[PDB]
Amino acid sequence: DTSTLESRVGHYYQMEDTYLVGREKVREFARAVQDYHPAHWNLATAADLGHPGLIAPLTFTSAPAMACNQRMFESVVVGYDMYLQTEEVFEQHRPIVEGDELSIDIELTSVRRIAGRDLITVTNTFTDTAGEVVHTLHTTVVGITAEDVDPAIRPAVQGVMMHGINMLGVEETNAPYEKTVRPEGELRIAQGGATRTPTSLNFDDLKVGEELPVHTARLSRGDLVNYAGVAGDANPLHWDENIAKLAGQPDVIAHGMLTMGLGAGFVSSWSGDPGAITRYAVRLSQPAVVPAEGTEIEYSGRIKSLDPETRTGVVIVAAKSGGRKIFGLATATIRFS
Amino acid sequence: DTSTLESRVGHYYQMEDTYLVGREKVREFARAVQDYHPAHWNLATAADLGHPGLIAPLTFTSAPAMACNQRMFESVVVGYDMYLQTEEVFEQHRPIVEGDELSIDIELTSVRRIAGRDLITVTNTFTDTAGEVVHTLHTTVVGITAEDVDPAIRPAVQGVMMHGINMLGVEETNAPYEKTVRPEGELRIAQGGATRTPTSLNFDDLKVGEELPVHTARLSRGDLVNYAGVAGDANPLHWDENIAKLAGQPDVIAHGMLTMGLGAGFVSSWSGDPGAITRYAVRLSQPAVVPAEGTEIEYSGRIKSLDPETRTGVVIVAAKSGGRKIFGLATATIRFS
Repeated sequence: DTSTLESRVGHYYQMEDTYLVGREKVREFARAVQDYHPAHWNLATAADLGHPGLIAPLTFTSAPAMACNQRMFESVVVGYDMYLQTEEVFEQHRPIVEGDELSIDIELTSVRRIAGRDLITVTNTFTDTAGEVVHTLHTTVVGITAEDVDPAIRPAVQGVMMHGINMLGVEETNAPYEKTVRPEGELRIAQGGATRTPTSLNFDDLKVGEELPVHTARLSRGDLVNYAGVAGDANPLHWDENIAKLAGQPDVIAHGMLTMGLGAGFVSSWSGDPGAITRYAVRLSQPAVVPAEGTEIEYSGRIKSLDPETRTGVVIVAAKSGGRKIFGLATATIRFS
Repeated sequence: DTSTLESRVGHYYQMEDTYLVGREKVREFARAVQDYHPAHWNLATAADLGHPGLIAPLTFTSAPAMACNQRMFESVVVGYDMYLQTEEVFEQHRPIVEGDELSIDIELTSVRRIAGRDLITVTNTFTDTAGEVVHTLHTTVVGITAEDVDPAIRPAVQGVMMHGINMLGVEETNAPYEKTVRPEGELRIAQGGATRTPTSLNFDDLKVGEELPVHTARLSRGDLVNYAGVAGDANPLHWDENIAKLAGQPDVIAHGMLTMGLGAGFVSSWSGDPGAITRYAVRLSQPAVVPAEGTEIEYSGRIKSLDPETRTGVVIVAAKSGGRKIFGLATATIRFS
């Protein structure tokens, strides 16, 4: 019997179709998170920096993962129709490049009951054509109940939800539920991120406690609408003020993933090499409210630790907006040159 | 002297960067226009249908063209900050396929003063790696003046406009104005669309006057938001109800290009072969209003003419929504089997 969410921990499935990383999509995603690092844009500079093509922004993986995760949240995670992102971890085992063809899987890797609530973590891995895991994504959400929101939210949402169907794996996606687990393991993690020469700041120029310069990002309703289409996030909390209020927010709120992407761009603008960020972990705090006049998010940070053996460091990243703390604890692990 | 819009007719520029057509973007665009023809989705079926990969939906070209056309409408077309799409023509000289790498140019091909108004036509051509024009796009807009709209629209628009910058050709895009024309011609038009074997309906099964079955498309605010990001259209008339009203509309309105894309999918669902539509010409009428509860657009059509020599026909396409006529005269020229 697998009637309970708790009993379904370990549920695993693979997408039948690969995901081909395209050059123009890399640029489009970079644009959507206001990331202008040349490695995401310019072929000649990407080559100068040792890449075989443009590399993806760190949080790019959120877009194909959300598509893959539809069955998990619709059919597998029973008990909830609505979710709130609380935490994300991005592991960049090697930089993803234009022309990568990735096999994506989905695993319900934990369900934890905390303060009457369920914290639900879904893990995706991205495997390349050499059969190596190039990226691991951990998404944690809390389950939201009917009692958390105005009942009027459901007809409102039905009224605005997009209609476009993802025809890929649409049969397997909508099949009846039955439990499946990950086959017996030994996955091979890509080592390229650890062995490549970083194009980041020189390790020896750094000190523990060094502050990153403060960066102000501007965020508008149009940024959110653009991100919704580019990243394939259909949730109207990010563009319908009425529905956002029915959900108990004071106005439209930014995608959690978007504020994380702006944070990754903040880190790579400072460090110099998007490919050198091997881990990025963000706990969210308060949502970033985006009114019709627009808002700002201020990113800041400092070096928490340095390791001279591996010439790596950990940076704490902070984000604040409209009088609110947007990030809780957030860190980036970075390889330096 | 080129101070006047009229004197600038013939203005021409090329994008420095090619545009690489990606497999997943083809799928994403198809999804955005609710087009589920297998040639846009399934690799094995696309092969069965004689294609070397997925082919693009007919109106796919609108997305890269809009990016290219930024300089034309911002810096070249002087006198107007705001435009209304009135007419489009798509010429599919051969079907665009995943992996195509296209060189795009931009030409101000006519400015016509009609009833105190300027009808402004901008033509794009898409040239492949064999130096052949595979697609020609003609976009006609009418110039909209400050007096056509509530003055409050400008601060409102400023408040919501997206920030993400297209770094490609950003220097040439923002350079001072100076007139340039198309070099001395002889362009080579791709003949593949004319010589390939169509996978459409058999010509001999058709009759002049035959009605296409009526199709109801559903359109929601979320469809429009998704299209805005997927197609890179930053205009808030398609997702901000306040700004739409300041623009004199009764509510949010659908992208003209989106209603045209739904029309192309309607035609190819009937004809059987998206690649067989060699020309698609649409004059718009009234905008499709999209309220918070959603709406419908009804597509209909009939065979206008048949040519047994080339085994082609012309179909008239009609579209109506919320009590309004959405299309004026609209036709598709189709090769039959």
